Amino acid sequence: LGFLGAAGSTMGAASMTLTVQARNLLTVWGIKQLQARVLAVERYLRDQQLLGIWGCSGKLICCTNVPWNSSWSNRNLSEIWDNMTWLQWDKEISNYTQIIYGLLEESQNQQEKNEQDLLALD
Amino acid sequence: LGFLGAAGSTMGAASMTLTVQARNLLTVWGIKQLQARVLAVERYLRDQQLLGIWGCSGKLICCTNVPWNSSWSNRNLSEIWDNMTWLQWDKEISNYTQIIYGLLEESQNQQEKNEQDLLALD
Amino acid sequence: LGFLGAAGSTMGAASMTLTVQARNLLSTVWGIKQLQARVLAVERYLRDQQLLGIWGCSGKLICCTNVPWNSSWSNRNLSEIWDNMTWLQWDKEISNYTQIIYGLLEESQNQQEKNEQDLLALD
Amino acid sequence: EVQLVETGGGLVQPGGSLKLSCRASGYTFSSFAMSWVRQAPGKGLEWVSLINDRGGLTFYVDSVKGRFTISRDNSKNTLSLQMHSLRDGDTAVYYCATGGMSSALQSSKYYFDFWGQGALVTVS
Amino acid sequence: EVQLVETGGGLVQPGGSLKLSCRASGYTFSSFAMSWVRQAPGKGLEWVSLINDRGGLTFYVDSVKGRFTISRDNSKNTLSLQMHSLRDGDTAVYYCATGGMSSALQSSKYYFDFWGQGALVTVS
Amino acid sequence: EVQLVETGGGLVQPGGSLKLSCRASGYTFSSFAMSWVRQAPGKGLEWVSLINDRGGLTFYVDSVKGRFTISRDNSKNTLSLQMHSLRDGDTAVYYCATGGMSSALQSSKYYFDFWGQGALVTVS
Amino acid sequence: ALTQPPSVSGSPGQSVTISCTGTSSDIGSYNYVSWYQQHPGKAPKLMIYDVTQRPSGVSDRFSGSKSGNTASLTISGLQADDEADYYCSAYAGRQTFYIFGGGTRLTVL
Amino acid sequence: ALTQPPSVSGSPGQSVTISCTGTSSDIGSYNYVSWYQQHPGKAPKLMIYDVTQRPSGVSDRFSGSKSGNTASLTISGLQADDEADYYCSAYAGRQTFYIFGGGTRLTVL
Amino acid sequence: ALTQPPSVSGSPGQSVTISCTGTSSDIGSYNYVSWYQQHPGKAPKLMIYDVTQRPSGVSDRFSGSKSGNTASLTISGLQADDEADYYCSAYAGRQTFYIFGGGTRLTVL
Ligand SMILES: *[C@@H]1O[C@H](CO)[C@@H](O)[C@H](O)[C@H]1NC(C)=O
Ligand SMILES: *[C@@H]1O[C@H](CO)[C@@H](O)[C@H](O)[C@H]1NC(C)=O
Ligand SMILES: *[C@@H]1O[C@H](CO)[C@@H](O)[C@H](O)[C@H]1NC(C)=O
Ligand SMILES: *[C@@H]1O[C@H](CO)[C@@H](O)[C@H](O)[C@H]1NC(C)=O
Ligand SMILES: *[C@@H]1O[C@H](CO)[C@@H](O)[C@H](O)[C@H]1NC(C)=O
Ligand SMILES: *[C@@H]1O[C@H](CO)[C@@H](O)[C@H](O)[C@H]1NC(C)=O
Ligand SMILES: *[C@@H]1O[C@H](CO)[C@@H](O)[C@H](O)[C@H]1NC(C)=O
Ligand SMILES: *[C@@H]1O[C@H](CO)[C@@H](O)[C@H](O)[C@H]1NC(C)=O
Ligand SMILES: *[C@@H]1O[C@H](CO)[C@@H](O)[C@H](O)[C@H]1NC(C)=O
Repeated sequence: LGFLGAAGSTMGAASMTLTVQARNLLTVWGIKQLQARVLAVERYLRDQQLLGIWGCSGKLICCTNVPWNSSWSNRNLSEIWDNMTWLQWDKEISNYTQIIYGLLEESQNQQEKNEQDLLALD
Repeated sequence: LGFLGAAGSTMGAASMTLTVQARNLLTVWGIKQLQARVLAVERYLRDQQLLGIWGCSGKLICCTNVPWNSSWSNRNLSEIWDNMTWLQWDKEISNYTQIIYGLLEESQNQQEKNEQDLLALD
Repeated sequence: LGFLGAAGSTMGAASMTLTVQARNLLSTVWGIKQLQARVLAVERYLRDQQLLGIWGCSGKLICCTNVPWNSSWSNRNLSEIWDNMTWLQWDKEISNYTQIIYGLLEESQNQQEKNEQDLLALD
Repeated sequence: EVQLVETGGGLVQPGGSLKLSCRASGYTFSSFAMSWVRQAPGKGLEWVSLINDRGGLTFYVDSVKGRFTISRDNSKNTLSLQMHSLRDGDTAVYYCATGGMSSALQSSKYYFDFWGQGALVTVS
Repeated sequence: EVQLVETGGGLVQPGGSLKLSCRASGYTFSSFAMSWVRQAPGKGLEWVSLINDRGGLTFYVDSVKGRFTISRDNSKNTLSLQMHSLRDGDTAVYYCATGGMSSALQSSKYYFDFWGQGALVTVS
Repeated sequence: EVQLVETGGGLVQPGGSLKLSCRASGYTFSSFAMSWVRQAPGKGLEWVSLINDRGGLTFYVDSVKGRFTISRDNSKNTLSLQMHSLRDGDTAVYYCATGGMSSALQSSKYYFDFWGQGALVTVS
Repeated sequence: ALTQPPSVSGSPGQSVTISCTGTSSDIGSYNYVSWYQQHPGKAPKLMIYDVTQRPSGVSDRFSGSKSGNTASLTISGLQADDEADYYCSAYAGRQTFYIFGGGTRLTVL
Repeated sequence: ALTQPPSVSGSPGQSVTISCTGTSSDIGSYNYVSWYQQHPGKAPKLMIYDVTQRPSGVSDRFSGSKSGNTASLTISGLQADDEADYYCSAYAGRQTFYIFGGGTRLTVL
Repeated sequence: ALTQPPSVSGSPGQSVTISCTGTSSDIGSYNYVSWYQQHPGKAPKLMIYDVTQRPSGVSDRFSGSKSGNTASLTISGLQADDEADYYCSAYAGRQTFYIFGGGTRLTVL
C-alpha cells in the first residue's frame, strides 16, 4: 500500500511499511516556498539527529536498553501490537513522551561511554 | 587526482577515489543562490536517506543481500572491473536501477525484522 | 547545566555532556535574511555530519579510530589532556595540525572499509 | 482443535536423504513459529530445529548443523525439513509442534503448544 | 590515607547466598576500577572479578562466571560482591583491591593497588 | 615466465627466529594475493599463511596462529615472513605461492598457481 | 540432558511430585521450564508452560514451581487416567534452545 | 587432513581415477576443490582448480569431478611423464582456511 | 599460572633474582607484568608495577625487568625484613584478565 495507507490499520500491519512513509517524508511566492522547504528539511534533520543521539542512526527501527515502566502503559503486549492503532498510541503516551526521550538519550550516552571504555580494554 | 579525477579511468581506479566526489557535493541573485543551495541540500539529503533505508548509512562502500539477476547484466567480474568506465556502467544498467533499488529496500526490511527477532530471543 | 555548561571544565566532565551541544547545533528582506541564516546553519551542520560519516563515525559522538597518535603534534601525557586542561586551550594547541589529523583519518577509514569488504568477500 | 499432520519416508539407507512435510489447519499458520522435535523409539524427546513464523530464520542443535535444513511455506500453510547424509541416531519419531519462540512482537512463548501425530524415521 | 576494610564472610554452607561488603576511604572513590582477588589457605593468588569505576562493566573469572555478582554504589562508599551456590572451591580469603582497569581517558593501570586486609569465607 | 626467487635458508636454534624473503617477477606482484605452504620431508604438504594483495589483511593456521607474521612490500615486489619462538616440527621446505584469495573486485580464485622453489628451514 | 527421577508411584486421592534439575545457566537464569505428558505410544501433550501458567482446558490438579536450579511438578487427586510418561523442557538461551531429562514414569494404583 | 588412498597404480593407455574423501564442511559446503602435483623433490605444480575448470597450459587429459562429500581426478592413458605425488585440497571454513590431503603415489606399471 | 620456583635462596651481602615464566600469548604479547610481595601475616603489596616502573613507597633495591617469556626481579642487597613470598601477574587477555603465579619463599641466611 502507499502513503499513510496503514494509518488506520493494525499496529503490527503498519509496523511492516515504515519505508513508504519515510521516503515520502522528504517573487514572494518563492519566498514562502523556500521557507516551507527549509522548514521541512530542518524537521527531517531534527528527527535524524534525535535518532543519531539515540544509537539508532540509519535504522528505521531500533531497540534500546531503557526498560519499560508499567506506569506509562498498563497494557498487554498483544493489545498494543495486534489491536490498537498507531494514532491512539501516540495520543495515549503524548504526556510521557519527553521523559522517554530523556531516559533514552541518557542510556545511549552511557552506552557510548561503556563502548569506548571496552574498546580501550587492552 | 581531484574532483572527477578518475571519471574516465578503469573501474577500480575510480573505486578508491569516492571520498573527493562525495565531499564535493556541498533579489535577482540572493533568491537564486538560495534556490540552488537548498536544491543541493535536498539532493544530498535524498541520497543519504536512500542509503540509510538500505542499511549502508555512513559508508561509501557497502554490501547487500540480494542476488544479482543476470538479466540486468551478464558481464563477468574482470570485464566490468578492469575494462570499463563508470559512465559506461551507468549507461548499461539504466533501466534496471529502479528494480534494484526496490529489491534492495525490501531485502533490508526483511533483514531488519530478522535482526529484531534475534534481539528478542532470550 | 545547559548550553555550553562545561565551557571551561576539565576535559572529562565536558565530554560527559556532549549531547546538549549536539542538540543545540540546530535551532520582507528579513525573509531572505532568516532564510540564508538558516540554510547556512543547516549546511554547516551537514558538512560536519558528512565529515564525520566519511570516517565511519556517523551515528556516534564518541567514535574511536586507528590513526597512530604521532607524538609530534603534542607529547602531553593523558593526565594533563584529560584532567588538567580545557577544550579551548586544547583546540588552540592542535589547530596547526588538525588538517593532517583529518587526512590521516580519511586514509585509515578507506583502508578499513576496503579490508572489511575484502573479509566479507570470503565464502 | 488444530489438525497437525505429517508425512515422510520411514525407511532409508545410510548416506541418503529425505524430506519430511507437515500440514497444519485450524488457525493462522503465518503468525505461529514451528519446531521439529524428535523422540528416540525407547528414549526421551530431543529438540531438533526451530523456525520463526515469517520463515526467514533457522535454528538447529549442534548435531545436524550442516545436514538438516528446515523451511516453511506460509500461503499453502505447510512446513518441510530436508535431511541430508543422515546418520543412525536420527532413527526416531519426529513431531511437528507450534510455538517455540514468538516473533518479537507478541507474548513470549518458549514452549510447544500443539503436537501432531508424528512420523517414524528409520535408516538401514 | 587510602584504607580498605571488609565486612561479611565466615561460615556459609553450600547453597546459601552470601555477600562481602568492602568499604574504601581516603581517596576519590569514583576514579578507580576495582578487583577481587582470592587467596586460598595454602595456594597462591587468583584473580576473581574486575569492575569499572562507573559500575556498568563487570568481568569475572570463567570458573565462577554465572555464580558471582559484583556491584558498586558510588553514593555511599561501598563494594558489594554477592555470590550463590558457594561450592567447596570457594574456601579462601577474599581481598578487595583497587585498580586493574582504567577509564581509557587516564593512564592505563592494569594492576591492583592499596590492597585491603581481606575477609575469610569458608564452606562446610 | 613468472619466476619466484626465494632466498630463505635454514639455520636456527629451536628457540630462535629466522626471516624469510620471496621476490617474484614476470607478472604484476600487486594484483595477486600470496601465501606460504609448508611440506615436511616425507609428509603431505600443508598451508602456512596467507596475505591479500594490499597487505592490509592476513591469516594464519591454528598451529602458528600467534607466532608467525607475514607481510608484503608492493613497490619492491617482496613477500616477507617473520618466524618467532619456533618448534622443531617446523623443519620442512617452505614454498611461496600466489593465490588462495582475491579481492571482491576480481573473480574468486581459492587456489595456488605459481609455486617458487622455496627453502628448507633447519632447527639446530 | 536434565535429571529427573525414573519413576514414581501413588494411589488415588493423594498427591505426588516430580523434580527436574540442571545447570544454573538454564534453570536458574530463566523461569522457562515446561512439562509435557506422553501417553504410551501416543502424541505428547503440553501440561505446563513457563513455571506455573496452566493451559486452557487443563485440570487444576496439575501445578508447578521453580526453586533455584530445580523445578517441580505436583499432581493431586491422581484419578489414574494419567498413566503416562512425564518430561521437563528447559530453555537454555541461544545455541541450546530446548533440553529434556530422563523419562519419568508415573504409576497409579 | 583429507582422507584419500595412500597410493594407487596403473598402466599406460588406461584411464585412472583417484578419489578424495571429505566431511560435510570440507567439500560439500564449498565446491572449491583443487589438485596439485609435485615430482620427487620438485616444487608442486597446479593440475586442476575447482571441480572441473582447468588452467591454461594444462593437458586435456586431466579432469575433475565432484559428488557428495567426495572429489575425483581422472587422467587418460598414462604417459611416461605423469609420475608424481598428487595432493587434494579445498577451501573449508572461514577460520580453517585450507585443509590439505596426504600423499598419493601413482605407481605407473 | 606462570612457571615460577617454589622457593629461592639468597644470603645478605649479595643479590638474588627471581624468575617467573608464562606464555607469549599472555606475557610476551602484553607489556603488563606486576610483582607483589605478601608477608605471610599481611596482605600483598606492589613492589614493581609494569616490567620496570616502581610505585612510590618502595626502595630502589627492588628492580624488575622482562625478556622473552620470563619476568625477572632483582632485590640488590638483601635484608632480613624482606622475608615475604613473591607473586607475578600479567594481563592475560580480554577473555581471561589476570593469571597469578605460584608462591616463591625466599630465604635470608
Ligand atoms: C479495518 O479493520 C477491519 C476489522 O475491523 C479489518 O478487517 C480490515 O482489514 C482493516 N483495514 C485496514 C486497511 O487495516
Ligand atoms: C515509573 O513511573 C513512575 C511515575 O513517573 C515513577 O514514580 C517510577 O519511578 C517509574 N519507574 C521507572 C522504573 O522508571
Ligand atoms: C492481556 O491482558 C488482558 C487484561 O484484561 C487479559 O484479559 C488478556 O487475556 C491478556 N491477553 C494476552 C496475554 O494476550
Ligand atoms: C496529560 O496531562 C494532562 C494535563 O496535566 C492531564 O490532565 C491528563 O490526565 C494527562 N493525560 C494522560 C492520558 O495521561
Ligand atoms: C587510459 O587508457 C590507457 C590505454 O589507452 C591506459 O594505459 C591508461 O591507464 C588510461 N588512463 C586512465 C587515467 O585510466
Ligand atoms: C533500456 O531498454 C531499451 C530497450 O531495450 C534499450 O534501448 C536501453 O539501452 C536499455 N537501457 C539500459 C538497460 O540501461
Ligand atoms: C572551574 O574550576 C574550579 C576548579 O576547582 C571548579 O570549582 C569548577 O567546577 C570548574 N568548573 C568549570 C565549569 O569551569
Ligand atoms: C610526525 O610528525 C612530524 C612533524 O610534526 C614528522 O616529521 C614525522 O615524520 C611524523 N611521524 C610519523 C607519522 O610517524
Ligand atoms: C605527566 O607528565 C608530566 C611531565 O610532562 C609529569 O609531571 C606528570 O607526573 C605525568 N603524569 C603521569 C600520570 O604520568
